[PDB]
Amino acid sequence: GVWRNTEDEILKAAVMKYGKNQWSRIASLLHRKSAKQCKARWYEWLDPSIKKTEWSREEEEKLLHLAKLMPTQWRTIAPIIGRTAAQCLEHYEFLLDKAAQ
Amino acid sequence: IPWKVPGLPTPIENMILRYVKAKADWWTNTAHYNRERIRRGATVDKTVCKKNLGRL
Amino acid sequence: TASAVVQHMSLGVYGFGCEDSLNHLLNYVWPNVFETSPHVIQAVMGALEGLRVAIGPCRMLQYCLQGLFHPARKVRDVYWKIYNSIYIGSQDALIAHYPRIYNDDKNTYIRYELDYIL
Amino acid sequence: AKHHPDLIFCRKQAGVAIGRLCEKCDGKCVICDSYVRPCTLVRICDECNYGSYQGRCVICGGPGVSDAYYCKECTIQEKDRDGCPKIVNLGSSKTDLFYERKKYG
RNA sequence: UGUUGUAUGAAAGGAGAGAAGGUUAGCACUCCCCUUGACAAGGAUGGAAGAGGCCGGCCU
RNA sequence: UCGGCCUCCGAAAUAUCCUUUUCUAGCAUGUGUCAUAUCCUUAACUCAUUGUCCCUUUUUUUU
RNA sequence: AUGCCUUAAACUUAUGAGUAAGGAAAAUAACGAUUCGGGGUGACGCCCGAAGAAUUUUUGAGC
Ligand SMILES: [K+]
Ligand SMILES: [K+]
Ligand SMILES: [Mg+2]
Ligand SMILES: [Mg+2]
Ligand SMILES: [Mg+2]
Ligand SMILES: [Mg+2]
Ligand SMILES: [Zn+2]
Ligand SMILES: [Zn+2]
Ligand SMILES: [Zn+2]
Repeated sequence: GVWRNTEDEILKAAVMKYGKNQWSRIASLLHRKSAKQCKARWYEWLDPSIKKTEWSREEEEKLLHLAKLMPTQWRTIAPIIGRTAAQCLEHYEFLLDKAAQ
Repeated sequence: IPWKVPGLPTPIENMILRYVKAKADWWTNTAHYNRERIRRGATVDKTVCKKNLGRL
Repeated sequence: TASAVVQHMSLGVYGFGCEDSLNHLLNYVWPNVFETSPHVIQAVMGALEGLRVAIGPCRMLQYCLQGLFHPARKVRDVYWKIYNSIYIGSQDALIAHYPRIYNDDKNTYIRYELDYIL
Repeated sequence: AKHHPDLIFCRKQAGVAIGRLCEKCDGKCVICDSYVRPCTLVRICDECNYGSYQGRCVICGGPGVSDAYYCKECTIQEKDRDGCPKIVNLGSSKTDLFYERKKYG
């Protein structure tokens, strides 16, 4: 179900060896993880191109503008800002709370 | 998925794009008339229905 | 698990003169008395209770002796609960094996009868 | 048992009653719980075979089907001399199992 | 005035039937066969090999 | 006014190969620590149970 | 370590419910407030409490 520490380590190494089109081979290494869960974990969180840094001022401005533009469409928005859609979503909610004060 | 190979010489790349386009036409036309045969009832083989579903 | 092996091997060879191996293995079992984990702690105590019936109460008392009055309670209560096991199982045989404690100023501690000479 | 630290023996002065073991407990030693080398017969104290309880299992308490023995190693260490070896409290493990099955079933 | 001019199947004794986690589906490229009236189809996908350079070995 | 379709065989499934005999076939020659998950491990650890709870209402089976 | 077909498979990569007890890492919380009394400990740990103008030079005894 949830992702342990050691499971993430196995998943990173296995993607580094087998690439990104063989999730059935990668699922065989883990315990009780299916191929779809492995893929989802990689793109959501474990991929190195995911940027886990603080938000710049520019990146926030684009967030607020695009969220006005296409409301609730975070998969469309998210590659324009270059964050994960979940990241974009929670940071939007952060700024909305902050503007409420 | 977009295919680019950065180093590759342009005679070789032109030849590859030529022959991939030829295979694509052969593939797609076969998809086109095997669907017609499946709809009219001419095929009875199940593996050709699976292959056409995949191509489609 | 090695202490469990010592317990069971100890009781099998009782009466057969294999005490040198068992005393050798006591030299390895005995530093594990300060372990605190309960599974390991009860395997060690089982090994010592097996060894009491194979190499005798005298050896087991000779091991305990120095720590029964040791300054730290840690060493002391572990040592006292080995002593009690020897005492329960072999209370009568220990009469011959106690050390000689000297008399202090107001209390007498020498067992004078054993000191009798015929 | 040796596997349950919270279980407690009766340890009263044992009598002429012979302790018995239910099918589940058949062939094992009452003290150290072993399957091999039976040396002596188990005697239970008067209170523990009072009345309806006459003839139940020593170790668990179910209908007894054969006699209980001490093993050879408990005889040599004279563990057979400590008292009535009837277990007098169910303990946490038995109780937990009941409530767990009853929750489910 | 003899002898290695070879093969098939069976029995006995051994080995054990492709897929970079497991269970498997096949169609071919070369050359080696078997069943077959075959320009068909099967025989484990029929079986067996499969990157480059230098003299079985060495280097990427 | 009439109106009468077919009938079955094998293969794609229980491999293949090696060694020694047996049967037969075919040939060919020769002037540290607080507070949190997790991982690993230990104990021949267990797989439900039926064993008067009868206690309670001014409450009591009628010649 | 060989090319192709529906990434060849529109196949699966399973592992129940609990009892008692350990080991290892990840994560995470703090650094010098000095001495005295008390708690504690084999001993420390730890815990509870308390508190540049003054005789040899440059801020004059000089007038
Ligand atoms: K072939
Ligand atoms: K096959
Ligand atoms: Mg073929
Ligand atoms: Mg097959
Ligand atoms: Mg086949
Ligand atoms: Mg075929
Ligand atoms: Zn029983
Ligand atoms: Zn026993
Ligand atoms: Zn009793």
